[PDB]
Amino acid sequence: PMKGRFPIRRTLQYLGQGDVVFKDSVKVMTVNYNTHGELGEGARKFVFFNIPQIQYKNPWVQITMFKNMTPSPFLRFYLDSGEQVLVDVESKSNKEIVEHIRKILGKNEETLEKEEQEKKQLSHPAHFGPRKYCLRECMCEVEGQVPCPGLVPLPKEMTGKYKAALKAT
Amino acid sequence: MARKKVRPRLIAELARRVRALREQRERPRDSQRYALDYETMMRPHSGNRLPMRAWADVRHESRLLQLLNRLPLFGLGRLVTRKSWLWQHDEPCYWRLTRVRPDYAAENLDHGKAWGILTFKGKTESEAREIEQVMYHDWRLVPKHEEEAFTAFTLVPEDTPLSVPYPPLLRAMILAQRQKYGDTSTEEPMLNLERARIDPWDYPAKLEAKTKT
Amino acid sequence: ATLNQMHRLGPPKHPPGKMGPTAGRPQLKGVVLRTFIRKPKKPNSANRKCCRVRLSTGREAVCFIPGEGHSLQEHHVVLVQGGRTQDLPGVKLTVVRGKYDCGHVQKKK
Amino acid sequence: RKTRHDPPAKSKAGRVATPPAVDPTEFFVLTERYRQYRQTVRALRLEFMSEVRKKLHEARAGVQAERKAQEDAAEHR
Amino acid sequence: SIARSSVHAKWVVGKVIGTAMQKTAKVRVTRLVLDPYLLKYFNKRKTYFAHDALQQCTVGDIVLLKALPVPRTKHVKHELAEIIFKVGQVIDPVTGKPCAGTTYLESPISPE
Amino acid sequence: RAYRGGHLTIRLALGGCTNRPFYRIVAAHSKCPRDGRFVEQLGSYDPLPNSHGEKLVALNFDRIRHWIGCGAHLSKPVEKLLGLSGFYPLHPMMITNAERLRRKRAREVLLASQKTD
Amino acid sequence: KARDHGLLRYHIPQVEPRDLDFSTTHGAVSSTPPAPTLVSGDPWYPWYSWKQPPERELSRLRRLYQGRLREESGPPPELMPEV
RNA sequence: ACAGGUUUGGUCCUGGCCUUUCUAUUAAUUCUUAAUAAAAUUACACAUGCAAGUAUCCGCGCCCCGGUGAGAAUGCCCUCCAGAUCUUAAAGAUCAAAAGGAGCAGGUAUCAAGCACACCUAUAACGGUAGCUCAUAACGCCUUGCUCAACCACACCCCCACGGGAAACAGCAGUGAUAAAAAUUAAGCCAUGAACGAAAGUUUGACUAAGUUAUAUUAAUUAGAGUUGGUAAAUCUCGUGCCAGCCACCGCGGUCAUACGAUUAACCCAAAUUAAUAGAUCCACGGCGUAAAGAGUGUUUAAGAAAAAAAAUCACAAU
Ligand SMILES: [K+]
Ligand SMILES: [K+]
Ligand SMILES: [Mg+2]
Ligand SMILES: [Mg+2]
Ligand SMILES: [Mg+2]
Ligand SMILES: [Mg+2]
Ligand SMILES: [Mg+2]
Ligand SMILES: [Mg+2]
Ligand SMILES: [Mg+2]
Ligand SMILES: [Mg+2]
Ligand SMILES: [Mg+2]
Ligand SMILES: [Mg+2]
Ligand SMILES: [Mg+2]
Ligand SMILES: [Mg+2]
Ligand SMILES: [Mg+2]
Ligand SMILES: [Mg+2]
Ligand SMILES: [Mg+2]
Ligand SMILES: [Mg+2]
Ligand SMILES: [Mg+2]
Ligand SMILES: [Mg+2]
Ligand SMILES: [Mg+2]
Ligand SMILES: [Mg+2]
Ligand SMILES: [Mg+2]
Ligand SMILES: [Mg+2]
Ligand SMILES: [Mg+2]
Ligand SMILES: [Mg+2]
Ligand SMILES: [Mg+2]
Ligand SMILES: [Mg+2]
Ligand SMILES: [Mg+2]
Ligand SMILES: [Mg+2]
Ligand SMILES: [Mg+2]
Ligand SMILES: [Mg+2]
Ligand SMILES: [Mg+2]
Ligand SMILES: [Mg+2]
Ligand SMILES: [Mg+2]
Ligand SMILES: [Mg+2]
Ligand SMILES: [Mg+2]
Ligand SMILES: [Mg+2]
Ligand SMILES: [Mg+2]
Ligand SMILES: [Mg+2]
Ligand SMILES: [Mg+2]
Ligand SMILES: [Mg+2]
Ligand SMILES: [Mg+2]
Ligand SMILES: [Mg+2]
Repeated sequence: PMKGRFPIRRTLQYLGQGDVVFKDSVKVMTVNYNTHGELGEGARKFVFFNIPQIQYKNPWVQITMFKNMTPSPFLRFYLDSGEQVLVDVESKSNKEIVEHIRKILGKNEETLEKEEQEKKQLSHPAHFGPRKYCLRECMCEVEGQVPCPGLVPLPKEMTGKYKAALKAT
Repeated sequence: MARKKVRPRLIAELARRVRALREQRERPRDSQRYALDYETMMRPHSGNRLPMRAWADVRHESRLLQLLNRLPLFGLGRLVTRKSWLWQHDEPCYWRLTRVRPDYAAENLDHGKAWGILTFKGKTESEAREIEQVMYHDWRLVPKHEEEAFTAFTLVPEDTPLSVPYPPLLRAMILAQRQKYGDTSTEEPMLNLERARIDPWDYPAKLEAKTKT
Repeated sequence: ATLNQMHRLGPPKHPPGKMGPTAGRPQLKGVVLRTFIRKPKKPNSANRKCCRVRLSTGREAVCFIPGEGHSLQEHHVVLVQGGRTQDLPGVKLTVVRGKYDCGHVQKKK
Repeated sequence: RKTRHDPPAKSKAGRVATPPAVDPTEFFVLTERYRQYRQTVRALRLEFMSEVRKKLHEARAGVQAERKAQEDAAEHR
Repeated sequence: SIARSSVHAKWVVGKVIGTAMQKTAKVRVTRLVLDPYLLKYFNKRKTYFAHDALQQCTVGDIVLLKALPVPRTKHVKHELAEIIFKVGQVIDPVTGKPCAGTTYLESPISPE
Repeated sequence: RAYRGGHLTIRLALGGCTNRPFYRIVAAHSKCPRDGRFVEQLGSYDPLPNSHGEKLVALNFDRIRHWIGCGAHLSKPVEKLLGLSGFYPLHPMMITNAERLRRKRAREVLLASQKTD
Repeated sequence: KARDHGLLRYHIPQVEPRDLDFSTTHGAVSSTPPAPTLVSGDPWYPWYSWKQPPERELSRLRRLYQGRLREESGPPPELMPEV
């Protein structure tokens, strides 16, 4: 990327390196911030940097911006059970908010690592099929077993053409 | 699934009503549906040919209604047996008829649906069930003076084992799990062959379905 | 073209290719209607042996006979390829020698 | 494979079936084996059926499930 | 306790477009969508119908919507829940004081 | 595909090239094709002996009893295959075929010796 | 082939041990107690062996399958000789 | 793309076309054998044989498998899922209609407005309000199966099929017509799969094992094709004389041709070689004084930017 102020924030690595995963009960995040004043530096930098990372990890969570409606920047979270979480940011920096958000509503490290651990067992190594879903495609790709007749031609005694010839004779 | 260009098809619903209306109005009668030619063994209505294992019983026996028409009230409260049970089962098996309604289409009145009470191997049920396999040419009728001879039954207790050993590999896993969890008892596992009682294949099944319980 | 304009117009996608004189089919069968001679444009001057045939799709187009010498007459069956002759404007088909009623070039004897 | 509405063939329109011969001694023993074999498999089928009920019940309202539900609720407050 | 819904959106926040119809407000929901080519997020606008029983909707409000357990028609599938920001009458959720943009209408440090 | 009825069944699905069969123990709707869509693949069954003279069989035992528990039917060969492993008792048709082999072999031995004398 | 005989050098990654805990205590690898039917030599199930049916049942089957009957056979041989 | 050929007397810049790489079909020339994979003109009309039976009568099953890509921008992913069936301790599971939407989804705006496409009350009437979709593409038109363990759709035609036209191979093999497109009117239920029976078992052109074809890959038993001005590996002697002819782009031939045709020699692939048509790939995160490009001007709506600082002008010929 050439255009833009910070082209690095528009690459797949930057979108994927942000680790903030909301719980299944989080649906709506509303961010209000001001375009003037030194107090809103943390809020504006949070919108300019971290929000793309947050949305990429939570595709199903609505994120809506509102500019210059409240003198004090804040973040509002709407849960599934109607619960409202209000986060107040007036001097916290860009980094602080992400750490604060990750603790009130983010998922725990043990929960994330066990979630993908249970995902691994779906692609069981012992199965056969297409390359996109299974490792091997046939039993001939295992050393020791009878190889595919395409690569190594089979002995005549095992070919069905020879088997039928002797039965009819 | 849906799209913004859905066309309201009407002929498909129209055909469904007429087809349903036609079959109800033209429902074949039991007399013409089960009429059989006794030489070619071919069904004039369905075009089906009976298997050779059933040829002998057709010409040497009569169906239920053929032996039931010549009775005062179509034999209510009578006992009816079947040749299939008589040949294979030494124990008496019979039906106690509750109600019967033949069809008027037949000129000889040799067809109809009947209900009754089931008595299999001396075991009597407490509910009425519609009689299955009525059209089969194997039924017989017991006499009045022989009614109590067949009704009398000698109860013989069952000698089948109530427990059998597990299959070998599945037996090993049972031992392996309890040993792993700390249960070190060496009692041999057994299988409760009590809930797996199987009725013999000749036992007639319930024609009526089962509603939610 | 700024970011918003690029987003609105979407990525550029190559248009599909335009069908050629043979309507996308590799080879076509035609019937000879008339045999004549066409002349090229300068600085190349000669007498090119061409023919006019009606293809199996019903259209009538001008074709060219490669090689030296031919025995094609009216109402003959030939097979046409999709090549083009650079010297002759308009001509965009060539008869493939050796099929149906046109044979290979005859060696001098 | 044929469909419901197509007519059947002409050559094979007279025959219906031809059951094979029955060995008396062999058939009775084979029938006896099946009666016990079906009984044994049915008990295993019901035993596996009860196992599935136990597994599903523990996943829904097991003790560990209540611990998990209370833990997240306690953390949220 | 079966009061679920089949829609993918349970709670959404959008801006009111118009209140022309009877006891129903047409709102516009905004979400961020990633453009595959530019890897940049742009807003995608969708229109939703919400049932307002008290006729409390003024054009320009920001309204939270709650999924309706049973649709009332082919379009009205959401019910209004609360008025997050009344137009022109915005109270700061933190200090609970009236405000007009950046300047506080009433000073929060003056209880009396 | 939307089928009218059908029952869940554990069966063998063919695979591999000609003269080299290879069966996959799969569990799919009975009305779907033999190599068609399936619910879960359980194991494998190599029909040809390897250099060690072994015919490899793979079984997903905890999953196999799960599908049987929920009412899945078994075909003829999988019952014979499970019976050999010991998960199920020997199929009655497996024993009868064995007995027929002995009687045919006994007839073969007598017939050869009778001609010899 | 040369790399298989060690005549040529190639990278060999360091590989962790296959298992986490090395225990032979489990019954999958350790010998399980014999079954009561295994030590006795009796077949695992009563119906695995061949039993002579009662003559009454044989007569019933002959009547039912009369005409299409086949020659009956006795008990199978215990051991099959080799040709 | 590691780029190459080509504008001009000549240089630089800008900008097209074409070469070099890989896959498929047909055709030309050529051809020895074996194995495996694949088999493809046509939703045009079809001779004949076969493709669904099983079973002590009831019953169950009978495009399910298989076949095709005609139709529809159809759709993909996803929420919910009645109902049918299987198992059983009546609550578990397999397939999932209808309906619904976070997002994604061919070309065309010279298709810019569609014309009832909304909602309230209670009724499931009546009455009341005058709204709904759309330049982020509504409404139209054209082309098209697909995002592939597979999915969606059609089963002679009239989207459907009471009816009517009319008398059905888009099941295997085969035939007519048509197209540049060319497999056997064959064997068996031994395996596996499906249907039925309690069961031995039966049926099965699905399939299994074969027949046919350089269409692909391999091994070997097999040798011909193309090219030799430049890009681009490689030639001499004759004939011909802007003639006959050649070329993928630039070009050659006008009595001394390494470019035409033949000969000698060489080069490059090889049971294949070359040609033809499609496809993979390929344009701009680049540009707008002189090159195609800042629209004759200003304000405003939709929309978007603000983030540090700071900013109401002014002798004179506005109207
Ligand atoms: K160039
Ligand atoms: K078979
Ligand atoms: Mg029938
Ligand atoms: Mg050419
Ligand atoms: Mg040129
Ligand atoms: Mg020829
Ligand atoms: Mg020919
Ligand atoms: Mg195959
Ligand atoms: Mg120039
Ligand atoms: Mg020049
Ligand atoms: Mg050919
Ligand atoms: Mg071959
Ligand atoms: Mg029966
Ligand atoms: Mg298909
Ligand atoms: Mg086509
Ligand atoms: Mg089409
Ligand atoms: Mg259309
Ligand atoms: Mg559905
Ligand atoms: Mg349901
Ligand atoms: Mg249910
Ligand atoms: Mg025009
Ligand atoms: Mg139709
Ligand atoms: Mg048909
Ligand atoms: Mg055909
Ligand atoms: Mg047809
Ligand atoms: Mg023909
Ligand atoms: Mg072909
Ligand atoms: Mg031919
Ligand atoms: Mg022939
Ligand atoms: Mg046959
Ligand atoms: Mg046979
Ligand atoms: Mg069979
Ligand atoms: Mg069965
Ligand atoms: Mg073959
Ligand atoms: Mg040559
Ligand atoms: Mg040449
Ligand atoms: Mg000369
Ligand atoms: Mg050249
Ligand atoms: Mg030459
Ligand atoms: Mg210009
Ligand atoms: Mg310019
Ligand atoms: Mg301008
Ligand atoms: Mg302007
Ligand atoms: Mg504005």
